[PDB]
Amino acid sequence: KKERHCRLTSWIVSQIGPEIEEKIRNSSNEIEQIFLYLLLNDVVRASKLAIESKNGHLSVLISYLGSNDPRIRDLAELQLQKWSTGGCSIDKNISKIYKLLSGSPFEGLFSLK
Amino acid sequence: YQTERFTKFSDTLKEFKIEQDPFNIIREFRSAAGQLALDLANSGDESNVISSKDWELEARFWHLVELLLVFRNADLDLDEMELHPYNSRGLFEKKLMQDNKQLYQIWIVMVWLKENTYVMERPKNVPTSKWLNSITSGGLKSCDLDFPLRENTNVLDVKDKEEDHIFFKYIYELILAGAIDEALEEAKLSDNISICMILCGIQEYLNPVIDTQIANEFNTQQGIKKHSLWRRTVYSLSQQAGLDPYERAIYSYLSGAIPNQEVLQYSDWESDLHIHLNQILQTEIENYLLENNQVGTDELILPLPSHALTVQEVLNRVASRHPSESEHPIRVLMASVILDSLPSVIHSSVEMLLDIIDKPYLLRIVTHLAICLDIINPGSVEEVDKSKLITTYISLLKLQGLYENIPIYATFLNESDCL
Repeated sequence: KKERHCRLTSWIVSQIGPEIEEKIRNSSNEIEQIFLYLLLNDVVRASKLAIESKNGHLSVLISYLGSNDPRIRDLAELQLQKWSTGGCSIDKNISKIYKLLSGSPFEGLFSLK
Repeated sequence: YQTERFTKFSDTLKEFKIEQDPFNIIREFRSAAGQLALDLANSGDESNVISSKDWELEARFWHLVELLLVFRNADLDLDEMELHPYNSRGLFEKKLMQDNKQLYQIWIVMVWLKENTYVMERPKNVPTSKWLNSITSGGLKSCDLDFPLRENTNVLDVKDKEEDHIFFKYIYELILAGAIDEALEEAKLSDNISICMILCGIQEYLNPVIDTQIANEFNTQQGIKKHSLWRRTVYSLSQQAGLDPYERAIYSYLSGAIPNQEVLQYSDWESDLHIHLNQILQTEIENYLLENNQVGTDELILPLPSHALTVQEVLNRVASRHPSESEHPIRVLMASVILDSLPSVIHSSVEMLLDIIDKPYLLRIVTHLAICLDIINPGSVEEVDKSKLITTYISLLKLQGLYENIPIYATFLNESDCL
C-alpha cells in the first residue's frame, strides 16, 4: 500500500508540476509560495523557504506533513476553530497550511474547496 | 540524635551478610543518605544547609552507582536484532542503543542527570489564550508564531513577550528534566499548539506493521520519517534571533546542539554536562544512520557537526568550565564512576592517607563503596586498599564511641583477628 501510494503521488506531482511552478513564478508573497511547494508535495523546500522568509515555527510545523500523526491533526484543527471564532485576523495562507495539517482540507470548516 | 548516621550504613551491611541482590546495599545507602539529606535540611543551623547538600549529593552518587553497575554487571546477554534496509529509522536507533553499550551508558547517565534536575513551579495566572494582548491591541494580521518573524518584532505587545518568556523558560526546564509528557501537556493546555507540535517531532519513525520487532509497544505508526530534515529545521529555527532565548534554547537541545549563551551561562556542572552528553548522543545516532543509508540526501539541508566527543573529553571540558563544582570530592567520584576509573580512584584516595581527612563524608563513602564493589565484583578493589580503608574508618567508629558495630566491618579480612 505504501509503495503504490508513493508512486501514485510522485506521478500526480509529475503532472501538476508545471501548473504549480508557473503559479510560484507569479506569486508576490512568500507564505503563498510555501503553500505551493506543499502543492508539489515538497515538504522540504516549504520548510526551507519558511526558514528563509523567517517563518520558522511554521517551518517546524511543515515537517509533519506526510506523517499522519493524529495528535497534530486534532491540534491543527483546534487552532483553526479558535481562529474561526474571534481570531481577529490570520494570514490567508497560514490558515491554508494549518488546514493541510488538519488532514481534511476540503472535508472541513476552513475549507480549501 | 543525627550522629546515628553510621548505624544506618552499618545496619544495611548487617542485613546483607545475614540473609545467606547485593545491589540492594547501595540502594539502601542511597535512601539512607537521602533520609539524612532531609534531616539536616528541614529545620537547621545555616551551617547545616552545607552538609545537607553534601548528603543530597551523597545520595545522587549512590543512585548513579546503582544504575551503572546494575547495567554493567547484571549484563546477561540477550538476542541480537536483525534489521533490514526496509526497516524504519526508529528500529535502527533501537538497534544502536542495544548493540553499543558504551553509548547506552551515556543514555543511563543522562537519565540520572535528568532525574536530579530542578524545575520551577508551574506558572500561575496563565492567560486564557495566546498573544491575547497583541490581538486585542489590533495589529496581528496573522495569528501564527512566525508572523512577527516575517516582519519586525515590534508587532508583539510587551506583556505577550513577557508571557512567552515565562512559558518557554518553563518548557525548557521541563525538557531538561526529562518531563516531555508534561511539556506536551503544558503546550496543549496553554494554547501553544504549534510549539506542542514542534515537541512531537522528537520521535524517530516506527511502523508496528513494518518494524515487526516492536509490534508489541505500538499499535499504530508514529514518529516522523524525514527526521534529518526536522532536525536541521529545528536547529535553523534555533539560530534565528528575535525569538525568546529559552525558545532558542529548547530548539538547540532538540537539535543536539548547545544552547545560546544567555541561557547556557546559568547551567551548572550537571546541566552543562547533560547538554554535552545530549550532543554526543544526537551526533552518534545520526552518524549510525548515515553509515546504514537510512538518511536521504535531500534532508541534509544544513551542516551539523559530525564529530562526537568522548565522555572523557566532555567531562574534561565541562570540568574546566566549572572547576569549583568539578573539584567537589563526591562529584569526582561521580565522574570516576561514569568513566569506570573507580577502583582507580579508590586506591588513589587511599594514598591520600599516607585533605581527605578534612571532609567527613569522604572516608566513609569510599570505604562502603569499596565494600559494595568487592561484594558485587569479587576482586574489584585491591585487598590491601580494603584493609587500609576499613582500618581507618574503624578507628573513627572508635573515636565516635560506636564499638558496638565494628564486627560487621571486620567480615573482610583475617586481619580481623587483630581486634
